Amino acid sequence: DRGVSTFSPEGRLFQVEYSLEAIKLGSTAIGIATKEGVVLGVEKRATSPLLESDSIEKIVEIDRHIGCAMSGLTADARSMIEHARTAAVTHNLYYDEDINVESLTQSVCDLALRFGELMSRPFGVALLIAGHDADDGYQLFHAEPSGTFYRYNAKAIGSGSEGAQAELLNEWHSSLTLKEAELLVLKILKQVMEEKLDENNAQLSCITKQDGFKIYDNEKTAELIKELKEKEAAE
Amino acid sequence: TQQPIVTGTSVISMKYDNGVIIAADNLGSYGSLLRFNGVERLIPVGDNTVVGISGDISDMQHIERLLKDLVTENAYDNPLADAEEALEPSYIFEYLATVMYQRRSKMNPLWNAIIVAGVQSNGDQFLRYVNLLGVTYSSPTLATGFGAHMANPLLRKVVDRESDIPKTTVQVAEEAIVNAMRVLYYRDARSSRNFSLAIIDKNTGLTFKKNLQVENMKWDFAKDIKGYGTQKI
Amino acid sequence: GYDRALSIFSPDGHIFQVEYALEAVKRGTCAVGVKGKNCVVLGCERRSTLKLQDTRITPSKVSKIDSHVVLSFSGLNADSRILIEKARVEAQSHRLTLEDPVTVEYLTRYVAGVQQRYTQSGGVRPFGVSTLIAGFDPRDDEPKLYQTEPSGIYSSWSAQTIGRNSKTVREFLEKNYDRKEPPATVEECVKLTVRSLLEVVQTGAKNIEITVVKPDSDIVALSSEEINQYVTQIEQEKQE
Amino acid sequence: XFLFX
Amino acid sequence: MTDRYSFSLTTFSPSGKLGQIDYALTAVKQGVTSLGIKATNGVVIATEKKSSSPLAMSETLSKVSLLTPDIGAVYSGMGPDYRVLVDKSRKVAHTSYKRIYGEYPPTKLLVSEVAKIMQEATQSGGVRPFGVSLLIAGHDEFNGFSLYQVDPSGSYFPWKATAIGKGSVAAKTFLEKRWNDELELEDAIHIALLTLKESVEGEFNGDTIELAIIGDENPDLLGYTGIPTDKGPRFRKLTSQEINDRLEAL
Amino acid sequence: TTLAFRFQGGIIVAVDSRATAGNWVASQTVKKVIEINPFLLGTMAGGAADCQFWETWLGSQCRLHELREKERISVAAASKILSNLVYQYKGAGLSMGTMICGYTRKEGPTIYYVDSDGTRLKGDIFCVGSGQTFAYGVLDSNYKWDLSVEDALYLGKRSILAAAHRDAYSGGSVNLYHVTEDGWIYHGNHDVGELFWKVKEEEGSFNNVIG
Amino acid sequence: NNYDGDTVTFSPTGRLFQVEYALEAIKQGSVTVGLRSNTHAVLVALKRNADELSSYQKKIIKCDEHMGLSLAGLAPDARVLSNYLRQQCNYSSLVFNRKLAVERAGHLLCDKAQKNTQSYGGRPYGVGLLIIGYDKSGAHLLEFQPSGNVTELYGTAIGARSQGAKTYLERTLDTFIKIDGNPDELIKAGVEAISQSLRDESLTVDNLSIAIVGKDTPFTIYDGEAVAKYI
Amino acid sequence: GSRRYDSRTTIFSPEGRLYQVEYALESISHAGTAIGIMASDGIVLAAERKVTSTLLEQDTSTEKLYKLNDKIAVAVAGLTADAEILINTARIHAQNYLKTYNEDIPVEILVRRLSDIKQGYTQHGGLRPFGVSFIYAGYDDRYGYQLYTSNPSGNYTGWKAISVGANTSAAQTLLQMDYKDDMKVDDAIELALKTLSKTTDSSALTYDRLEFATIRKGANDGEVYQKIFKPQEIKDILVKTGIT
Amino acid sequence: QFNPYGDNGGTILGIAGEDFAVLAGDTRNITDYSINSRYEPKVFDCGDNIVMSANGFAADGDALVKRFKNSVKWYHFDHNDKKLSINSAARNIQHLLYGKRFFPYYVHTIIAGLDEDGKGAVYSFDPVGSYEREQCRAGGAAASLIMPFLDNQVNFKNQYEPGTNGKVKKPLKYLSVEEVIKLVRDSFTSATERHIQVGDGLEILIVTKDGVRKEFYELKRD
Ligand SMILES: [Mg+2]
Repeated sequence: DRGVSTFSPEGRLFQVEYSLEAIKLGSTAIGIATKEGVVLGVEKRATSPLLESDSIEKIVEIDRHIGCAMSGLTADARSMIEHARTAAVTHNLYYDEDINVESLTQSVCDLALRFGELMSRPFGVALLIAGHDADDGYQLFHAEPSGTFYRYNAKAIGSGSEGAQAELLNEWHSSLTLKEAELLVLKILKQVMEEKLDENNAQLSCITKQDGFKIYDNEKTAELIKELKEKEAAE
Repeated sequence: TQQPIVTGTSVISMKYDNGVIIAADNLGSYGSLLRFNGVERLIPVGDNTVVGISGDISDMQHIERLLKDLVTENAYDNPLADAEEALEPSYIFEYLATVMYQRRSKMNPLWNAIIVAGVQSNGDQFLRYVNLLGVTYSSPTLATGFGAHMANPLLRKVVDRESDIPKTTVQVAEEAIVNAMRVLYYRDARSSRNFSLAIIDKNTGLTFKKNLQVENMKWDFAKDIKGYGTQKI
Repeated sequence: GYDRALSIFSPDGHIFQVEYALEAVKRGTCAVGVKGKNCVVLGCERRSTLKLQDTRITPSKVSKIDSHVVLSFSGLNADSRILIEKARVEAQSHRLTLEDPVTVEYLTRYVAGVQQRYTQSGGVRPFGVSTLIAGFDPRDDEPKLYQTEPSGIYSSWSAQTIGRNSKTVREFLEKNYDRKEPPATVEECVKLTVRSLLEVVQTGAKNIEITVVKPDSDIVALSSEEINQYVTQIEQEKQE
Repeated sequence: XFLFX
Repeated sequence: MTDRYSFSLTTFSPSGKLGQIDYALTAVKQGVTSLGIKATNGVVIATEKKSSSPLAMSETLSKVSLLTPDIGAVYSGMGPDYRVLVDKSRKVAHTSYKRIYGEYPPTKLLVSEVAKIMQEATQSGGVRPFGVSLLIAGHDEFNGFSLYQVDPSGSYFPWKATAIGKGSVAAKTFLEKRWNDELELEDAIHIALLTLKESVEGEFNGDTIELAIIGDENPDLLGYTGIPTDKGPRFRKLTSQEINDRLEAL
Repeated sequence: TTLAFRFQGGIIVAVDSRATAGNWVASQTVKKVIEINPFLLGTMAGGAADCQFWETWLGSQCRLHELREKERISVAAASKILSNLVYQYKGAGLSMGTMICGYTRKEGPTIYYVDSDGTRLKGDIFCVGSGQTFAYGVLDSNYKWDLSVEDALYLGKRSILAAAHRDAYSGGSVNLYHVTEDGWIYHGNHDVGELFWKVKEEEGSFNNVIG
Repeated sequence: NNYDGDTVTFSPTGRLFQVEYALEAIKQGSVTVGLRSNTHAVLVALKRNADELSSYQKKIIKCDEHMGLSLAGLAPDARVLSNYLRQQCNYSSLVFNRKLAVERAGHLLCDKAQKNTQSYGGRPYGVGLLIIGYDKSGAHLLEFQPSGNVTELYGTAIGARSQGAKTYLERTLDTFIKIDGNPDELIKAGVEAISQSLRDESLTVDNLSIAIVGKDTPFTIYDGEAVAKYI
Repeated sequence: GSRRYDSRTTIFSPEGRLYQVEYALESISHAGTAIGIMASDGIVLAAERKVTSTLLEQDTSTEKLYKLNDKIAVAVAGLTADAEILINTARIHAQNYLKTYNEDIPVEILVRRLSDIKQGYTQHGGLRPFGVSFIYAGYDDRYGYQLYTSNPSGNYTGWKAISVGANTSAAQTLLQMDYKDDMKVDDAIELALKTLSKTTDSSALTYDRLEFATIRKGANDGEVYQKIFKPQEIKDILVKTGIT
Repeated sequence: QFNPYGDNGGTILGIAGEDFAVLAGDTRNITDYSINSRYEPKVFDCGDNIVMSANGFAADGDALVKRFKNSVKWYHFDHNDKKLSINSAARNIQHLLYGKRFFPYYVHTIIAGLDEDGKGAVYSFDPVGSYEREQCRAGGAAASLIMPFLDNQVNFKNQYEPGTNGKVKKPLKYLSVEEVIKLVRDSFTSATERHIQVGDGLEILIVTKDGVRKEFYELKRD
């Protein structure tokens, strides 16, 4: 065989590059950042109709001001979420304040490359970390298993990412309202999803300064799906 | 936790206009005031610093080795070891201060009182004290043990405040230090007649004086003293 | 200690040791979970190539984790014992610190966590085991049925099957189980479970095990004669 | 030290 | 740095063979012939002293080793592996028995401890099996005289008589014909010398043959008097002269 | 002096605000109630740092439970987290008298007494601190289960006042809380200086005092 | 080929291929420039974005008030090594009340990188660093490579098409070295240097990243509208 | 480094089998046959010694049948050295339980723990598994007379009659043919020997090539006796059943 | 037996205004009946408009201030040069102090600055990290002499409105920086007269939105 922390002749880490392939196989996750909030949406993708879809948790709360969407080997994300929640709460205990979204992301990314021959392999999951703080306002970050994170105005990860990202490129502007962003996530999810989009096989969430991080009910998401269809038929 | 066996007595120092003076007697006393003189308690580190140590002699010799060790280490991969990147009194003091405090915090202290006397690279006089508890303080005059009680009052007549330092010459400061050493010989049972004095001057460098003796002592009046009150003979 | 990374990524982004663990599950004897309106039933296959067995003492396929939660499995029997022990210890640990028995979701999340940890720890191979965890949360009458697998992913199921020919019995349940109206009674739920196993088993003699879990720590295992009555009823109705 | 109802 | 070899170097092949144990037994087969014969009133163990060079002093290299006053060991295979096993065997007789019960272990139990050390080299990380077979002859109050073979696998078997190494197949056939349950110790020594002459090619005398017995207690070898219960060691290594005396009436 | 008692209208929690270093009055403005979460309260008695640090730590542990279980922690579970923690430190010299008071649907209004000895007690009435005896005397004498919210609030306030007067190591001001199904509600800070004279005038008690 | 499996294996010509592959990660990395006079030392970095919706990867990290670096290659490795430098700068301050010499900073990075090229199981660092600082012997610029080789320079550049900026600084050497007591002019020379490593793309407001340290100037990083002056 | 020489003893095949467990079972299939038969009033353990030599000391020998406590014995099939490591572990576990509860260890508990040790060697540690299959014959006050087997996989199962080692296929068919539930110990003794006599790779089954043991309630009033048969006692039972 | 603690004397005083805060301390360092230094500062600018003093055992006080200054430095590194608010600093210092709960720092700690609404803030700590926000706090040797005076002159305690029969209290109000420095100077001259460990010099650090200013005043040297 070969070492776990080995460099390729091109100068990349084999195990990191291979984990990125695992993330491409994962179900789609989209994030859009605005001045009115940050929206997070995911493709649930139930393997069978008997599987109760509400038990698919691919959008997760880290603190009141920080949400998280995942794509790839989602089991790997459990310990990453545990670490993020501990970091967020621990920082609040030590400094009597909310922790910066960037600082929380940086903390999660410090686990990523703690593997070798520490854990046996890199994580096989990417995270969209969305949040608000007083300093840098509404933020969306993409945390890879490479230990790198980029801030994004909008970002798609998973099977339909390259298609969804090209669509976000055209559609995103700096003056987007929260209602517009919600419909845009739903629009781009319906485009890249295999099965037809409804309130059971897709899930919306947002983080606002006022109400914090909220996962949308199936009833609420259903109305936005109905609103989306009418507006596309209207012209 | 330990008990000091063989100890050195007071170290006295003061600042003058162009530098600092430090002095210490050459005696190692035992528990019941027995002697063992032949002990140098002034450690010159480079040509800009002198470290005066009091308390346990064994711990003093350990600190002496650390300072010798420190100079060697600073020279390693240092082209400017004898110039810009040479050891400073502030560096040497802070190292020692760090060691004294982490030793007291491990409940295994170095049973010493240390005064670091030197001149900095910019010509600023450096005088600072550290002890077995890691307590640190600076003053125009610094002294340990008996010196704090008897030497400081004499030295403070010459330099009571910072503004007096420019007005104080090396001739005046040396006289004050040498007079103070005689008083300690009169009144300290653990003092000795033989002492070492070091001057660090920005203009003239470091001057180290060894095998100095207390002179011009007053004993003549003792002949007139008879009995403890009523004895006339 | 033995440190080797056995579970690692391949160029195509797969973890073969986790995927080969699923193959061990596919080789395992069939296990089915069907949750009704006021009950959950766990059906388990026992291969009939083993005669002269002592059914009294032989390890039972369904294990009580607490008085209110049960765990069935498909895959390596020896591996299952380690997950069952860890789960049973965690169940008593939860009662001791939270002063409340585990929820079915919590016990599942723990077992799935153990299975996950063995997929990115040095010196260990993944568990060759998928589990069905069924029961009722304390002071709750809503039936719970969860599935775990070697990767460490878990999820809730109206009804689910694992092990050999599970795709056949999943096919059956997908058309025979109504979400809008689940099995109303115990009899209805047990019958649908036995029916689903009779698509795969061979004979309905000492080859089918049934365990019925009801609210407030009411778990009972059915005997041969009790199960045999359901087999006799289904076969007579089939001939039409 | 320390404070101590 | 550090021992990164924490994994087994002995594993099962598809045929179910443990390669390294099989290969260890091959090394034993190449080894010089050694044998053991059990009499009614004692046990004899014997081997050839294959001298690497004639300049070498064959007295210094001892192929027959005292483990306890009443237990002796001989080997076939890799000498160095035997030497460290004798050291470990002597120590374990003390640490895991004598320092607990205040008496030397019985033959079967010391054999059991040697077997355990050799089994560990078969399964432990970063080690090969021991490339030796041991013959251990011993006496103890409750089991009397006994002779055991120990193999690289860690397996041990009790023998009336046996041989290991180069000419073991032929040597075992010779012992089957000569051995009976009425043999006196002198008779067993005589048979041992006859058996060993077949497998030895070069010089056959007291300087090329190493032979020890487990027999009667030897008060003269104890080194002290005054304790009636202490009657001395049952293990005695025969001298060069004592062997030559029994080669004349052969 | 801290007390918490259960009645028809929920839980009444009353504390003083004095901190002492021996006979030295260090402060009269200390908050001996930690607000943990909207349905959970913590009272502090004993070492100021020990109570303040570990009850602040308890609030963090309670937040984590709710993030990992999607449900607010129970009063029983919250109290046992703190009691299991102090038991680990038993013999090390921690000094803490504590009452974890909250409402949850499954438990109802619940009070747990927890101390640094490792004692964890569930009860309807507790008084913890140097002045606990003074508070108990007033509370026990006038306690009824069917007290009105307004009367219960006054009794808690009155019981702390009684302790503040007689006990040298209690005083400053009275802090009042009321815990119901909708959560805990602050009923203000009452300076003992002004309160004592008002209570004496209106109630016609404190006849030992001159004035 | 057969000798690139790990960092503990020499090739028959005496090469460490895992180290050479780590060096290759730096060439793929975005260009960063370093240059200094006698009074000031400057870092100029071309930041790289994932796409137009993404932010621009931060290239410059502060280590102390008198020292910091720019990175090219694996950003997480720059974080590990910069965190180590912060601790060594900090140790020097706390224990010796002494600002860590830029030369000693280099020696410590060299020795940390080396250990990761001689031990089985570990891997070499996959990042190159340009360390600037102002200590008791004036302005300094260092080039770190994960082979462990650290070099003191008047100027240099690392990353993709770095050879262009490195050639310019080699020509300009005599000019920019004498830019004493004039920060803006020394930055201008650094910005004109990195401009020689551009293809198709030009320097924009959220693209360019500048840092400076000097005699009466703490290590400060300029980003966004603060670098608009130098476009 | 050392990665090059690692056999990876604890990995799955593409088919989802454990290589080293499968190969260990192949090893055990070449070992001398061991039979356990459970009757209503006792248990029989019979085992065939591996190709005996005429000069092997038969009377003071123990290869196949080992005592774990006063109420539990095992028949071994595989590497004897590996078995002895596990047997000493099992003997200690039994005495730990007796020390803790002042009650003899129930048979299944001892079996489960010994089986759990084997399991460990297949999932972690990077060592070869134990090349051993056991037949556990025991009595406790809960389930009475019990037969179990464990194999290198760490899997264990309960039996009325079972064989391990060589020619199990043939042995299991003969046991399945002649076994019945209301059988006596004396009948089970005859079945065990007749089964070995037909499955043996030897020309004729003799006393010197056999180890035999019974767990009866033959002692006075509600107590269990373990009888490890002597050579002369095997010679007698072999004539009485009419095999010699 | 070796005693790891000592008393270096000195006394400190923190007062919070409307849009400012002062932290004052005497400059005398003592052991037993000896004067170590007549000018040894123990009130420090820690950056981010936070002034700090750890009065008691000087070694423990120097250690804590050193560790907090370092805590501020690493807060900048780890959180994108974010300004450490006085409330966040106060919580951090609790953890520093409680970290040594079973080998405590023998110091009384006061920090001063502005809160996030720009209003004057003073926090005081016990040796093991229990803390409280206050308008007014004296610490160290002469705390018992200064503190009751501040109660009377800052918080107007026991003062009633003339003629109101002691029914209407003297109303609370913010003092000017000029009026506060008067009370600090008089507090320390008073403490110098009646406490042997207080004297030599008074150093006041004043914190406004404009930054940290220093004032020095001589005290009696007996
Ligand atoms: Mg005074």
